[PDB]
Amino acid sequence: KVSITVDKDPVATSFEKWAQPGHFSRTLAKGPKTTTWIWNLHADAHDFDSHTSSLEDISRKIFSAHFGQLSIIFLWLSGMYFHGARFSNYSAWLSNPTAVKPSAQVVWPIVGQEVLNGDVGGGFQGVQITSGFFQIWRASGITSEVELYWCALAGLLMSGLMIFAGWFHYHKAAPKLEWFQNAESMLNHHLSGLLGLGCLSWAGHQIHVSLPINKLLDAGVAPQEIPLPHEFLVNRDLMAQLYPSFSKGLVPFFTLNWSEYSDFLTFKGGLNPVTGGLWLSDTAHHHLALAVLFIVAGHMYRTNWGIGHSMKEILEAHKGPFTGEGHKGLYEVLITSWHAQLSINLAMLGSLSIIIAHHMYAMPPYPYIATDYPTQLSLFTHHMWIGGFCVCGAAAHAGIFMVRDYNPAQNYNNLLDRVIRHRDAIISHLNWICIFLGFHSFGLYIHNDTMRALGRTQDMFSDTAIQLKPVFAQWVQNIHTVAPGNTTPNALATASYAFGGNVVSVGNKVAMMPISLGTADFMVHHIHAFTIHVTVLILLKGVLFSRNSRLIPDKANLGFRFPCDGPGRGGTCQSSAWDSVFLGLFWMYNCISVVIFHFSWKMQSDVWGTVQADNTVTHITGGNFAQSAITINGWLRDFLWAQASQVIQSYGSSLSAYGLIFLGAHFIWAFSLMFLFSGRGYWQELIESVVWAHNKLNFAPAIQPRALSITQGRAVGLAHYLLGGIGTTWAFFLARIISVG
Amino acid sequence: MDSNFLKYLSTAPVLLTVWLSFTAGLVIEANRFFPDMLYFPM
Amino acid sequence: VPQTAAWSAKTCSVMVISNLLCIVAGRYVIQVKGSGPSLPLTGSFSNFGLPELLATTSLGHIVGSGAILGLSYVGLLS
Amino acid sequence: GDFLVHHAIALGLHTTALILVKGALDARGSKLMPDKKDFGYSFPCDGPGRGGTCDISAWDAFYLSMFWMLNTIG
Amino acid sequence: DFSAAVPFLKRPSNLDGTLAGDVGFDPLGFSDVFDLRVLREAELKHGRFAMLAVLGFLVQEVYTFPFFPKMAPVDAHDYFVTQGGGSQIIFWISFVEIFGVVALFELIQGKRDAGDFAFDPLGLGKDEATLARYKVAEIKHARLAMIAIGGFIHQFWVTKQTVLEQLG
Amino acid sequence: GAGKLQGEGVTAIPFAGRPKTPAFDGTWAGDTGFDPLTISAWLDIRFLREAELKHCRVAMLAAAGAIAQDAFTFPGTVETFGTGKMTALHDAAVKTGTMGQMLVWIGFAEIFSTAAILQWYTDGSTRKPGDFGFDPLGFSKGKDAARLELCELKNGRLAMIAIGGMIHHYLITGKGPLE
Ligand code: CLA
Ligand code: CLA
Ligand code: CLA
Ligand SMILES: CC1=C(C#C/C(C)=C/C=C/C(C)=C/C=C/C=C(C)/C=C/C=C(C)/C=C/C2=C(C)CCCC2(C)C)C(C)(C)C[C@H](O)C1
Ligand SMILES: CC1=C(C#C/C(C)=C/C=C/C(C)=C/C=C/C=C(C)/C=C/C=C(C)/C=C/C2=C(C)CCCC2(C)C)C(C)(C)C[C@H](O)C1
Ligand SMILES: CC1=C(C/C=C(\C)CCC[C@H](C)CCC[C@H](C)CCCC(C)C)C(=O)c2ccccc2C1=O
Ligand code: SF4
Repeated sequence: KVSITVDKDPVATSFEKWAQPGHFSRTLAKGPKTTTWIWNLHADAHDFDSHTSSLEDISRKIFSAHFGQLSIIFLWLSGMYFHGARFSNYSAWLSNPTAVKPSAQVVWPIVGQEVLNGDVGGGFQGVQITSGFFQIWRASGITSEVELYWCALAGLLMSGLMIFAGWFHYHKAAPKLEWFQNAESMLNHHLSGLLGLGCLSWAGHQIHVSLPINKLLDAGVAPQEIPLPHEFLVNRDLMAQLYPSFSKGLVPFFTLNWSEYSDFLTFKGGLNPVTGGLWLSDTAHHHLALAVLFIVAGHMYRTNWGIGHSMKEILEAHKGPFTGEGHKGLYEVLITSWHAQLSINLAMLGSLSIIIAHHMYAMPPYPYIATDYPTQLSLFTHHMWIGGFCVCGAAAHAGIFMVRDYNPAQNYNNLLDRVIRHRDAIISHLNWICIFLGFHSFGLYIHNDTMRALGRTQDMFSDTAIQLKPVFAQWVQNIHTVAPGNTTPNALATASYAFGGNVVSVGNKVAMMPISLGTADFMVHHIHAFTIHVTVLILLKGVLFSRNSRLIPDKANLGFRFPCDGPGRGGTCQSSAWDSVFLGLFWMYNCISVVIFHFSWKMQSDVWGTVQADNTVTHITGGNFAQSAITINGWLRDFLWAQASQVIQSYGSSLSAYGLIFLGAHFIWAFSLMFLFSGRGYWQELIESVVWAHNKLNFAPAIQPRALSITQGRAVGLAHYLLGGIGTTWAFFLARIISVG
Repeated sequence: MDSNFLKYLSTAPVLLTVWLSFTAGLVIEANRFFPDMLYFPM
Repeated sequence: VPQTAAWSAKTCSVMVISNLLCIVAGRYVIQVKGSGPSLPLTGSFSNFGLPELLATTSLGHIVGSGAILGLSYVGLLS
Repeated sequence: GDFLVHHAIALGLHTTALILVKGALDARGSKLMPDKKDFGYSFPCDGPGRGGTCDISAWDAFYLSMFWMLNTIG
Repeated sequence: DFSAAVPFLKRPSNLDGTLAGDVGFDPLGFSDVFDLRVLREAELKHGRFAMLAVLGFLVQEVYTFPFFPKMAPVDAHDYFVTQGGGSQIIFWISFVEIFGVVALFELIQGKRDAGDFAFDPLGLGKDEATLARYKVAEIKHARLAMIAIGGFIHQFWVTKQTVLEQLG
Repeated sequence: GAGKLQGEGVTAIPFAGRPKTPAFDGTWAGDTGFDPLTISAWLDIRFLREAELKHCRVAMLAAAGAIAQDAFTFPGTVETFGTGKMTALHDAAVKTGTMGQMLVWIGFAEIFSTAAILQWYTDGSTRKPGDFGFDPLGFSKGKDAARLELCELKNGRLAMIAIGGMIHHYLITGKGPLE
């Protein structure tokens, strides 16, 4: 029976434990005999599975932590909306979106930092923003700072509601483990209610608010002259002027005469010629269809009334001759381990973020976002990074589940057991494929470099030489170009003009044009494959060998996160599944850096640019990519050296902040190498000398100073490495694109 | 005020944050009212 | 744009037949029944409960909408 | 500019000397491994026993001083 | 149980009728999750502000100080915001509220009664019977004035007319 | 409250028989053994009777109002709203803002109705469904007490169908209830 059961007043709200750091952990509650205790406090703060053995307690803690996170996100959104309302040039941007740079942050004039308040436009000077909030609001139909103030108020109220809910559901009414372990009910409700009703409500908002307001805005009506959303709601005649099918009413809907709504529910495709974004009338139909699909999908599982499925039955029924027991035990694993669920959800969320980055650039969904090049580049790279981090976290939590919550007794001859039992084959084959891809993807660049440096330019892998044409990708692009009217008969235009078609230009600037793939694209795609495969190798090898290996037969006893097993066996450094995540995070950084560099160069060289009166488009770099992206020297010179000029010549301008952050990120990246190349013994001995110096003056801390643990040193090195590298790329990208766009 | 809440305010990170925010405010206001002081005036 | 015909005896007949077909198919296919009484019917329809009626009618409406729209698309219904 | 780069060079010389002198003087022993001379000059480590003993050798002091010497000469 | 005020609503558990003006009205159950003493202090602070605001509205409509420009009570707000008198009033209310914070902490600790600031300059509440009657009257008037001040301000916003002039 | 008119032993559909749900114990009023679809086996009888009595009251007060509006129109309305009847009058009053104020105050009342309904499950309230204590002029405090409950339910059931018929007749002919 799916039912609600809670414990009333399980934990008393009191500050007693606020003054007892480490209370959650038995080893830490004692006190800080050394400085390692300080770091352990933070390292184990949110490891609820190591505080108690009670799945009920862990689930309640996770629920309340989720409520706190939602409150934080609502506060973040309210802050962005309030800044748009109060410290922004949103009205000027609405008046002239193609001339004034969006800005919603202003700095104070203290030490000359007022230089950062650049001339963005519209009689306003501030910090140019690249988050796309202006376009989000324009699509939503916001045309005033009053509406943004109300949005901020709603965000603040929701943040308060979320924090209150977290406190209430931890200290006043904490649901029980039976409540938590309702996968069927939790998926039915999420799918139908959350997703389906969310997209249904958004479809209603788009149909009643966004569509007419944006129709008038594209027609050129002034934002002050456009009527108000409630006016549109209550004046069916006014809305019937813009979309003449509202005079029909809901009778077509309830009689299945849905063609009557073709005026505002249309499968049009392409991009809005005026705004350069997707048709909001297409988005409304998209979201309505998604709402129907999700509400139907949310009626698949059994809750209380007999109708539905049981995921246990489905999984146990799905088994074959190559897999023995098949998916038996997975339902129990997933309703008894939070870490398995976290791994799955993180992997899917990260892959979704990557997919979102791709689709949000080839099909700009918001008005005037396509020609806002800083926004496009920033969003693409941001979501790529979030996706990579989420994937690495999925690997980490898969390893944590394997070490902690994996039970061979309950996993016998099922898929998990069989994977463990032939892990050697998987890792060996992935190793071979990684080496093969590395060779045949990077040795090609090395070959081109050597031939160009030897003057044998006819022996290179180039479009003007030996060719490596991505015929399959070109074939797919041709399919998508010809689909409108042939394989998608009732679609007027292609899904994206990147596949092929005509250039979409807004404000004498390219919004989206066909992206041509050649030898350089073939090479860079195969390098992407190489990097992804190596990252997967590291993460999967760690996860599979988390529990045991030929080297360390008892590794689960050591744990998920341990430094080593000593200098024996030749040396067992970094053998755990945590160190696998550490190295795989390095490799994810490599992969995503190459991906975002590819995007930046390709889009600046073959998509983005200004269209002349001739109809010809001159790109930001002008075809550099085809003949330069085939050599590492070409990447070093025509991309890094060439495009770093904007960030290194930013001093004295509003991008001087970008220049300073460029330098600081370089500093942090280098500073990471001190932790990454070094070991604990040297620093402990140096601390011994420093402690002697302190003792010579008859004083020294009661908390004995200690060098960072080995794992903590690796973590600090990795964190500083990632911060420095990503910050360098951040400053470089933002400075370059804001200078040339 | 609750003694436990006061101890929580006395904890090391809270005190460090408050003290360094106070110091940053001191320096910021000094530079706001007496800016561009590259030297001790003599 | 496809054609969606206005409400008519044909549309009503398609919807009704879809609902009846899905009710019978639900009787044959629904494995687990809920715990409660049954609608006052005897014989094959002796364990027909409300929730099962409601489910069969929901699927029947999905199928009826799909069939109506598709038959209008191909021009048979319209 | 010469003044500033000269003090950078002073920092580099002093830090390389710090690493090398510490390695030389702690080569025979430290509070962590008070019997290092028994293990010699270039042993890998002493294990994760006393909180971790990575790079606890005079050879490792040399290995780090070589990064610092490459930084200073650069 | 059922609340005396609302026969069909159960009497809130925290509301036992001890406090003045307690008729068992708490449909949304704020008393269940929040301290009833803190809520009563908020109620009485609000009510005292509202009663003084109603009296101020009426007295400002009939009379204004010779040294201040004559204007409607609502417009006086925006005027004094720029003039600087509003800043002074806010500062002094904040000064008193600084000690109000200490009073609230003492109330939480259980040393004080919510809304009891020991303020009887004229000694009008010395005898108990009269004191309880006065407390009931105070809470009743507080709630009524909380409603009435909102009525006054909104009616002025609609009609752009002072209440005295509107009533005719 | 007779056991022949209502209560156990009464069957509206003989070929089916009285349902076995809690609603048909014979204690709940207005029981004619009528539940072909068996909705009372899946929803709380308390919730269902609350909804039924709310519908009864609203439809028993709307029908009387339609008759009153067609017979006597209050002075000052026949001019302000116009001369539209029934649902046209609803539109006119919406424009006037009358219906908006009505909605605001009815929502204020329905908030406390929501609290009363929730208290069945949250705090285990024992309120009777549809019982608000509104008995100012005493009739429930007497012999005709259960006979007045049955009359209320029966007249509300009559009025629901009556108002449906009246609204549809107005939609077709354009005439009010009195035609
Ligand atoms: C901490 C990480 C982080 C941060 C800082 C940001 C920051 C940003 N995101 Mg977000 N985003 C993140 C993670 C993050 N994202 C992840 C992990 C995803 C994948 C789910 C997304 C997906 C996403 C989308 C699809 C969009 C943004 C957008 C934005 C920008 C506007 C913020 C906003 O209010 O958008 C408000 C967001 C919207 C109006 C669009 C919402 C549409 C999605 C599909 C709703 C999904 C909701 C659902 C419950 C999620 C679970 C799905 C799962 C069950 C399958 C901003 C730069 C917007 C942007 O780029 O604007 C120019 C934008 O359209 N983000
Ligand atoms: C939904 C997201 C999610 C959730 C709920 C969790 C939950 C958890 N993770 Mg994590 N994890 C995630 C995503 C997530 N993870 C991702 C994306 C990754 C990949 C990087 C990881 C990788 C990972 C590892 C490798 C490990 C965990 C562990 C844990 C557990 C304890 C973490 C802890 O105590 O943190 C407390 C919080 C901190 C210690 C703060 C860390 C923040 C660092 C210092 C960087 C912050 C920089 C910040 C952005 C500012 C930069 C700007 C600069 C100028 C200041 C906990 C169950 C640990 C575990 O289970 O061990 C048994 C563990 O070892 N996770
Ligand atoms: C006799 C009754 C009847 C008739 C005549 C039709 C006729 C039609 N229906 Mg159908 N339909 C019916 C009953 C009927 N339907 C019923 C009962 C239902 C309810 C389930 C539906 C539900 C339904 C939907 C939901 C849709 C149709 C559509 C259509 C029309 C276009 C379909 C097409 O050619 O797609 C050909 C399309 C393809 C070959 C491409 C399919 C690929 C998609 C885009 C992605 C799927 C990939 C997947 C995720 C991965 C592959 C599997 C993997 C394991 C390998 C067609 C005229 C479509 C329509 O109206 O379009 C305008 C439409 O969207 N019908
Ligand atoms: C904006 C602004 C300003 C301002 C301001 C100020 C001071 C604004 C103040 C607004 C106030 C005080 C609003 C009060 C609203 C009260 C309501 C709706 C009570 C409803 C009670 C009900 C329904 C009771 C019902 C009752 C109940 C429950 C139980 C008993 C029975 C029943 C009768 C039913 C200025 C003036 C400074 C100007 C400046 O430019 C900025
Ligand atoms: C205000 C307004 C509007 C409006 C409106 C309104 C107020 C609309 C109201 C509509 C109503 C009240 C409809 C009622 C329909 C009742 C039916 C069909 C009963 C069937 C009973 C049966 C089949 C019984 C069967 C059986 C049973 C159970 C028991 C006994 C045996 C038997 C009888 C055989 C609009 C829409 C015009 C719009 C306007 O802008 C604003
Ligand atoms: C430098 C270094 C040290 C010495 C560094 C220590 C002990 C760090 C102590 C730093 C202080 C206590 C932090 C506070 C001051 C910082 C300037 C503030 C930033 C840090 C907070 C944000 C946490 C190690 O102990 C170590 C151990 C293992 C591998 C590599 C290394 C390593 O590289
Ligand atoms: S201690 Fe340092 S060096 Fe010795 S094994 Fe562990 S990690 Fe490798």
